[PDB]
Amino acid sequence: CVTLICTNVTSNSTNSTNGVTNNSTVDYREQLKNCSFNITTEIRDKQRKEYALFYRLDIVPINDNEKNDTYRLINCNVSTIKQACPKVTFDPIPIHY
Amino acid sequence: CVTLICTNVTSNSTNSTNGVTNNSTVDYREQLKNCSFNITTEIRDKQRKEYALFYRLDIVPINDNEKNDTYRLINCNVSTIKQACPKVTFDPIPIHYCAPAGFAILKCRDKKFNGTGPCKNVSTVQCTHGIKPVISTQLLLNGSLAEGDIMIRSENITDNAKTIIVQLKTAVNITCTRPSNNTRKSIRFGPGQAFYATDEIIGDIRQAHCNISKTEWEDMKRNVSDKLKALFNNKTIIFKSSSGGDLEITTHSFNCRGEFFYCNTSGLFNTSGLFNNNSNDSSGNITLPCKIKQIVRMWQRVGQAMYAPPIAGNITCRSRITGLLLVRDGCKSNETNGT
Amino acid sequence: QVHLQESGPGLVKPSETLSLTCNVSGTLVRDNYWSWIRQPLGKQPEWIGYVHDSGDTNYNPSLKSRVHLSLDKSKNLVSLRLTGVTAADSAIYYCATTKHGRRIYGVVAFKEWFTYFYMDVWGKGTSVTVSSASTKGPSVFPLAPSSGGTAALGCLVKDYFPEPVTVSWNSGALTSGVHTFPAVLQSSGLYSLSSVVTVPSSSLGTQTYICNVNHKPSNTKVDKRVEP
Amino acid sequence: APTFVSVAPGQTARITCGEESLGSRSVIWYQQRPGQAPSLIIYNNNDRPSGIPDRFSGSPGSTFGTTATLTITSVEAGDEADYYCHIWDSRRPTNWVFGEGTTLIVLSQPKAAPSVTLFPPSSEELQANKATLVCLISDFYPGAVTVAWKADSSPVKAGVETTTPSKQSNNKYAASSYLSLTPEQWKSHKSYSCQVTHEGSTVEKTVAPT
Ligand SMILES: *[C@@H]1O[C@H](CO)[C@@H](O[C@@H]2O[C@H](CO)[C@@H](O[C@@H]3O[C@H](CO[C@H]4O[C@H](CO[C@H]5O[C@H](CO)[C@@H](O)[C@H](O)[C@@H]5O[C@H]5O[C@H](CO)[C@@H](O)[C@H](O)[C@@H]5O)[C@@H](O)[C@H](O[C@H]5O[C@H](CO)[C@@H](O)[C@H](O)[C@@H]5O[C@H]5O[C@H](CO)[C@@H](O)[C@H](O)[C@@H]5O)[C@@H]4O)[C@@H](O)[C@H](O[C@H]4O[C@H](CO)[C@@H](O)[C@H](O)[C@@H]4O[C@H]4O[C@H](CO)[C@@H](O)[C@H](O)[C@@H]4O[C@H]4O[C@H](CO)[C@@H](O)[C@H](O)[C@@H]4O)[C@@H]3O)[C@H](O)[C@H]2NC(C)=O)[C@H](O)[C@H]1NC(C)=O
Ligand SMILES: *[C@@H]1O[C@H](CO)[C@@H](O[C@@H]2O[C@H](CO)[C@@H](O[C@@H]3O[C@H](CO[C@H]4O[C@H](CO[C@H]5O[C@H](CO)[C@@H](O)[C@H](O)[C@@H]5O)[C@@H](O)[C@H](O[C@H]5O[C@H](CO)[C@@H](O)[C@H](O)[C@@H]5O[C@H]5O[C@H](CO)[C@@H](O)[C@H](O)[C@@H]5O)[C@@H]4O)[C@@H](O)[C@H](O[C@H]4O[C@H](CO)[C@@H](O)[C@H](O)[C@@H]4O[C@H]4O[C@H](CO)[C@@H](O)[C@H](O)[C@@H]4O[C@H]4O[C@H](CO)[C@@H](O)[C@H](O)[C@@H]4O)[C@@H]3O)[C@H](O)[C@H]2NC(C)=O)[C@H](O)[C@H]1NC(C)=O
Ligand SMILES: *[C@@H]1O[C@H](CO)[C@@H](O[C@@H]2O[C@H](CO)[C@@H](O[C@@H]3O[C@H](CO[C@H]4O[C@H](CO[C@H]5O[C@H](CO)[C@@H](O)[C@H](O)[C@@H]5O[C@H]5O[C@H](CO)[C@@H](O)[C@H](O)[C@@H]5O)[C@@H](O)[C@H](O[C@H]5O[C@H](CO)[C@@H](O)[C@H](O)[C@@H]5O[C@H]5O[C@H](CO)[C@@H](O)[C@H](O)[C@@H]5O)[C@@H]4O)[C@@H](O)[C@H](O[C@H]4O[C@H](CO)[C@@H](O)[C@H](O)[C@@H]4O[C@H]4O[C@H](CO)[C@@H](O)[C@H](O)[C@@H]4O)[C@@H]3O)[C@H](O)[C@H]2NC(C)=O)[C@H](O)[C@H]1NC(C)=O
Ligand SMILES: *[C@@H]1O[C@H](CO)[C@@H](O[C@@H]2O[C@H](CO)[C@@H](O[C@@H]3O[C@H](CO[C@H]4O[C@H](CO[C@H]5O[C@H](CO)[C@@H](O)[C@H](O)[C@@H]5O[C@H]5O[C@H](CO)[C@@H](O)[C@H](O)[C@@H]5O)[C@@H](O)[C@H](O[C@H]5O[C@H](CO)[C@@H](O)[C@H](O)[C@@H]5O)[C@@H]4O)[C@@H](O)[C@H](O[C@H]4O[C@H](CO)[C@@H](O)[C@H](O)[C@@H]4O[C@H]4O[C@H](CO)[C@@H](O)[C@H](O)[C@@H]4O)[C@@H]3O)[C@H](O)[C@H]2NC(C)=O)[C@H](O)[C@H]1NC(C)=O
Ligand SMILES: *[C@@H]1O[C@H](CO)[C@@H](O[C@@H]2O[C@H](CO)[C@@H](O[C@@H]3O[C@H](CO[C@H]4O[C@H](CO)[C@@H](O)[C@H](O[C@H]5O[C@H](CO)[C@@H](O)[C@H](O)[C@@H]5O[C@H]5O[C@H](CO)[C@@H](O)[C@H](O)[C@@H]5O)[C@@H]4O)[C@@H](O)[C@H](O[C@H]4O[C@H](CO)[C@@H](O)[C@H](O)[C@@H]4O)[C@@H]3O)[C@H](O)[C@H]2NC(C)=O)[C@H](O)[C@H]1NC(C)=O
Ligand SMILES: *[C@@H]1O[C@H](CO)[C@@H](O[C@@H]2O[C@H](CO)[C@@H](O[C@@H]3O[C@H](CO)[C@@H](O)[C@H](O)[C@@H]3O)[C@H](O)[C@H]2NC(C)=O)[C@H](O)[C@H]1NC(C)=O
Ligand SMILES: *[C@@H]1O[C@H](CO)[C@@H](O)[C@H](O)[C@H]1NC(C)=O
Ligand SMILES: *[C@@H]1O[C@H](CO)[C@@H](O)[C@H](O)[C@H]1NC(C)=O
Ligand SMILES: *[C@@H]1O[C@H](CO)[C@@H](O)[C@H](O)[C@H]1NC(C)=O
Repeated sequence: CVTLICTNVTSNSTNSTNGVTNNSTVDYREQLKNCSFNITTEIRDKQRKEYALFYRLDIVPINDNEKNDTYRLINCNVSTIKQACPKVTFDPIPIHY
Repeated sequence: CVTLICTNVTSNSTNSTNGVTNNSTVDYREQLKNCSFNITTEIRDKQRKEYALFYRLDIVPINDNEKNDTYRLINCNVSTIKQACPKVTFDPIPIHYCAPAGFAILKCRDKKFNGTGPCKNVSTVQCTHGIKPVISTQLLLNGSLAEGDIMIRSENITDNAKTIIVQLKTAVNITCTRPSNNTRKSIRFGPGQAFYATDEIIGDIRQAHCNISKTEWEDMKRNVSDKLKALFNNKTIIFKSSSGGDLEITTHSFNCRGEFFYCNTSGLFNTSGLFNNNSNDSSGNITLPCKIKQIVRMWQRVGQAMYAPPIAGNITCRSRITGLLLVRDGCKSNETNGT
Repeated sequence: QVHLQESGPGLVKPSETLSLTCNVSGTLVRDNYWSWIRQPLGKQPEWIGYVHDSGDTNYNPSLKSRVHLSLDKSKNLVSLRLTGVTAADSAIYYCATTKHGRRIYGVVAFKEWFTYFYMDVWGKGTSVTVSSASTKGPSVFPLAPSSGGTAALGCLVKDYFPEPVTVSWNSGALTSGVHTFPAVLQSSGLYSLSSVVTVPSSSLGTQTYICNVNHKPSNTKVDKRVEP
Repeated sequence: APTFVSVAPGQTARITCGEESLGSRSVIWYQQRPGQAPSLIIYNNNDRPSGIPDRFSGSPGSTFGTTATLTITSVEAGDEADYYCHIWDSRRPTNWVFGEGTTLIVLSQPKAAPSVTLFPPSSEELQANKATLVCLISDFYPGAVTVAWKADSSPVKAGVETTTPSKQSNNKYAASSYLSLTPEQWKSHKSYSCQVTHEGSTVEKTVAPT
């Protein structure tokens, strides 16, 4: 739950007719981002810059003036968040009541 | 638990005689502050400046050189602190203590019971009748009155180190209140974690207080006195305030609608033992100055410190005084006619 | 019919203490709380301070240092003294019986109340000017009414300082038609005013149509007869 | 600051003073007229002294975050005045000056033409080789009137110290203009004239040396 400076990942070759128009917008397009951030290292007093790829849905823009392309995870807004342990599995097993 | 730059809230028109003196100081004056602070926003990397109104009791000065008027909450000094959930309520509900099967509770039905020894009139029950868990000091509130007449009980009265527990026969209404229309504000610090703070004082700066009937209090003071005088060899008994301790002990403590009170019981114990009545004059209410505090730790060490979120708008609750907790000063004195 | 009025100098120069007096009647001076109020030109009234016997007094913080109020018993009148005056202090002053009270909103025991002050009867008003320029005796002249049968006559007051100049007409017997116009400022550094009276053509007399002019600051009493 | 409100004769006017209340206040209202000192109208928000009618209503001290509104029902002509008020609040230190008063007016004057009066230099003043004309104009509404002298059709450039209008007892206003000359200027020109202009409507009077 810190600042994220995100950017889309790779360029494309979208062209063809028509041309006179400029900006497009579509709600149905699954797309990733390339978010960057500083996180604490082994010691509280220091921290380092990491990058991760986040689904646009999972992030939300924040209006900062000191920087551009700034986002945050949707939850820092509302609730705490934990990561599913690697060992555990949510495989639907038949259970008998 | 960060730095607070606090300032008193509104100016006043205090004047008149005399004038030559300069600085005044009084321990009994319930007053709020206007504390300011920086707290973290939704993201760890940023934070914002908020202001809240805190009871002077709940804050404590810290000597910083880089700034002035600096305070901190009393607990950052000692223990962690949580805020009472909005949904939950510490309303004293009558709960019944019940024994397991094969066990049974026995209820003494003697109307003039002493606490110890035989009971001529007993009855078995599986469950205790409704008992409200009231937490108060000096005065026992909302309890059970004595059937026969007012009662004094102690493991041994002679051992001055053991509390006298008085049980009234007829209850004495006490109506306490925080009269100011305090607006409250929610202050969020992420993810959605938020704490309610008092925002503003709509209207006059009013002071918290309690009310007992002077005629109706002085009466039980007498009635209790008469029962006490019977136990200590017809010695004329006299009452006075607490000799020391934590505020909660040297005051009458309780909560109305959730806010925790600390009312000065000095007035209740001046004495006024000789009854003349003064042509039924000089007898209306007897008002006690009350102090109010939010960060609060009961049971001393066991349990954490609690922050009581403010109830918006003025509040007032009426309890019935059903008993008292007293303690005798004991040393050698004038044998005749001392007391 | 309890009434009162004040008496001042009219003009004071800077770095001088302005003394004033509010002569009273109708009731006693002990039996009242007393105030002082000043109101400049086209501005709101400023409360100066208030006073009572038995050593009680309170001033406006703006001039709590400069003002020194007083009180005479036998004479039945009040006093004032304002040191180090400037053009800021120049305003028309007043004095009034300050009727007080108490506003209670909570527990009296805890001093949850405040005391307030109103003033039910006012004086006339002493005009006080503060300038380093000297006084001036108003030059007075007659205005010829000659060209229904009606023709107004009057008196012209000019070259004086400071304002105001009081003006009556023949022992103040006639009041009708008396339009005493407000004075005019001149780059001369002085003022001028003109009082006029409307009178029918049928008025030979011989009536002594005199204007009773008075300019106290210069200590001058001029009297002029109006003729065709 | 804004201090005006227009109300027809017979309707009700509500005038406001001071900042919004914090605590219980004891608002005192005064009324001043030209010349006269300010007079008391209401004390303790809605209590009034001897001589003031019931039409004069006032905001209760009981309200918070509220401006003090003096309400005068069925507005009378002779009630057009300055209303400086004095607020006593529980939560603010004692105020030592009064508040800004919403000046009161009425729609229908109905109308009023000026009383133009023009006088020549007195025989006495001319002996001190000095001269001053006097254009006494008054009883007009609204209190605004342009003034223009003429030497002989030819406009007069300088020597015309005039006044801005001033309120009287009657709601009408009064002003005055003074043209200063010298005998040889005065007696040279055949005539002199004062032209008062009121609501795009010029009136003038004329005077001349013998
Ligand atoms: C001893 O004893 C005594 C006796 O017993 C005691 O006293 C007591 O106490 C109690 C407790 O405290 C109390 O009660 C309480 O009360 C209160 C008040 O009441 C009233 O009111 C209501 C309403 O409310 C509202 O209002 C108010 C004022 O008035 C305020 O203050 C509040 O706050 C609210 O507010 C709201 O609204 C507003 C608008 O107006 C807004 O602004 C805001 O914002 C909000 O929204 C009402 O309802 C009521 O009514 C009642 O009464 C009447 C008469 O009088 C009636 O007619 C009615 O009907 C009713 O009644 C019923 O019931 C009864 C019984 O009771 C019966 O009898 C009848 O018949 C009927 O049926 C009044 O008027 C109130 O408020 C409260 O409530 C609460 O609480 C409870 C518990 O307690 C619960 O249940 C509920 O639900 C609620 O809850 C809440 O709160 C809590 C705390 O407080 C919490 O916990 C929860 O969760 C919730 O919370 C929420 O909310 C809050 C607010 O409220 C917040 O803060 C949070 O955050 C969340 O959000 C109660 O009821 C009583 O009164 C008393 N009494 C006397 C006599 O005083 C004492 O205490 C003792 N002592 C010792 C020491 O112990
Ligand atoms: C715990 O125990 C403690 C201690 O026991 C207790 O503390 C007490 O709390 C109460 C309440 O919080 C508190 O009461 C306050 O008292 C104020 C002062 O009242 C006294 O003075 C007045 C004035 O009388 C003077 O002038 C008279 C005429 O010359 C003269 O004869 C007098 O001698 C005196 O010099 C007086 O009227 C009062 O007496 C009345 O009340 C008695 C109560 O028993 C009653 O027996 C009397 O007979 C008498 O009744 C008449 O008057 C009332 C009004 O007071 C009328 O309603 C009746 O019809 C009778 O005619 C007292 O001697 C009081 O003014 C406070 O209330 C005002 O202030 C608040 C705060 O702003 C307002 O919200 C109120 O609305 C009210 O405001 C009105 O008045 C002010 C002017 O004062 C105006 O500016 C307001 O706008 C409003 O009036 C105008 O507006 C309304 C519309 O809004 C309009 O309709 C009106 O027409 C008017 O134009 C307040 O009540 C007390 O001080 C305090 N301490 C003590 C020791 O008691 C706690 O409460 C207890 N705890 C709990 C939880 O209960
Ligand atoms: C020591 O400390 C002690 C504690 O610390 C102090 O104790 C205090 O003492 C005070 C008196 O000394 C006590 O004050 C008493 O309060 C009651 C309150 O009743 C009112 O509220 C009811 C509910 O609240 C509504 O009203 C409030 C206020 O307006 C609003 O804020 C609420 O929002 C709510 O609003 C509703 O109602 C209004 C209309 O009122 C609507 O517009 C809204 O839309 C809402 O619907 C309410 O139920 C009452 O309504 C009844 O009365 C109205 C007139 O007031 C009437 O118009 C209504 O129709 C209604 O009457 C009908 O309904 C009732 C229902 O029960 C029927 O019984 C009734 O017959 C009708 O059918 C009311 O609005 C107040 O009534 C008391 O007034 C009595 O006492 C005073 C004392 O001075 C007398 O002077 C009065 O005359 C009056 O006497 C009544 O009774 C007589 C018979 O005995 C009768 O003959 C009279 O004609 C009269 O009716 C008190 O003022 C205070 O409660 C108490 N506090 C505590 C905690 O104990 C102690 O003072 C202190 N002492 C010292 C010395 O220091
Ligand atoms: C702390 O502070 C508290 C707050 O101030 C304070 O609480 C209050 O205490 C008082 C007690 O002092 C409470 O009780 C009041 O008592 C009055 C007197 O009661 C007498 O009358 C009773 C009923 O009599 C019926 O039968 C008679 C037989 O002839 C008739 O003549 C009567 O007319 C009446 O008629 C019946 O039948 C009618 C048939 O047609 C029917 O309509 C009618 O409704 C009724 O049913 C008697 O029972 C009683 O006597 C009993 O006790 C004695 C011994 O003590 C025995 O010898 C008797 O045999 C009997 O057992 C009394 O003689 C009441 O007048 C008063 O009336 C209120 O309640 C009635 C309903 O009972 C309502 O109709 C009425 O409007 C009154 O208002 C109530 O309702 C409103 C609206 O809901 C409410 O706002 C208001 O608060 C009140 O509740 C009332 O009962 C009082 O209720 C307490 N108030 C509160 C808020 O708690 C407390 O005492 C303080 N304590 C201390 C220690 O300081
Ligand atoms: C501190 O301690 C003091 C005392 O040390 C306390 O003060 C006392 O408190 C009591 C409380 O009850 C007060 O009692 C009141 O008594 C009056 C008088 O009663 C007469 O009138 C009623 C009618 O109104 C009659 O019915 C009575 O007749 C009988 O029954 C009543 C029932 O109450 C009983 O009190 C009488 O004693 C009497 O019983 C005796 O006589 C009959 C024969 O007539 C006989 O058969 C019986 O066996 C007895 O011998 C009597 O004529 C009473 O009115 C009061 O209220 C009662 O009536 C009302 C209705 O009117 C009811 O609503 C109420 O519930 C009661 O039933 C009281 O009972 C006593 O006066 C008081 N004394 C003083 C000096 O204060 C203080 O209270 C204590 N203070 C504190 C803070 O604790
Ligand atoms: C929590 O904070 C409080 C206040 O900062 C600490 O207790 C306070 O300690 C001071 C002394 O540092 C006490 O003041 C005076 O101490 C001298 C002893 O030199 C004593 O003689 C005086 O009579 C006076 O008490 C002060 O009373 C005391 N309490 C308060 C409420 O201020 C406390 O140490 C902190 N908690 C911990 C665990 O350290
Ligand atoms: C970069 O790509 C992401 C993909 O979802 C998109 O949301 C974002 O708007 C793009 N950047 C700009 C500037 O449009
Ligand atoms: C400001 O008011 C608070 C109210 O409790 C008080 O504690 C504090 O000392 C006051 N400030 C100063 C400088 O005294
Ligand atoms: C007792 O204290 C109360 C405080 O409210 C006071 O009103 C009363 O006069 C006191 N009585 C005596 C005898 O000290």
